[PDB]
Amino acid sequence: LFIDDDTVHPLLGSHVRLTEEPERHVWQGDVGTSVLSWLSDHQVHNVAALP
Amino acid sequence: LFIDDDTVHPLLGSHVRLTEEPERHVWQGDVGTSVLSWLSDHQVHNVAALP
Repeated sequence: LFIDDDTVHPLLGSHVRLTEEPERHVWQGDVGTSVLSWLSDHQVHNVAALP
Repeated sequence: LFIDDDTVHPLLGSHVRLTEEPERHVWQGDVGTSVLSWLSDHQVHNVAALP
């Protein structure tokens, strides 16, 4: 019997400013039921689909 | 009298997998003395510059 653990920027991911050309912004995050377990509440045709 | 209250690689600052053609790894961060107060020691001609 023991409890173990496993900024506040959203699920977008690490925002980066791209200055190579006319500027771009990239986040490159990861989503899914692994971290966003509540997404299971939208399983389309019994398959978890992002609303 | 009270407490002041003040994982990512420090120098890199952030990572992103910009997986276009060609595949590029990109990092964006800050190394100023505001964060790296320790880094202020390395100064040439009394001007702080990282080695």
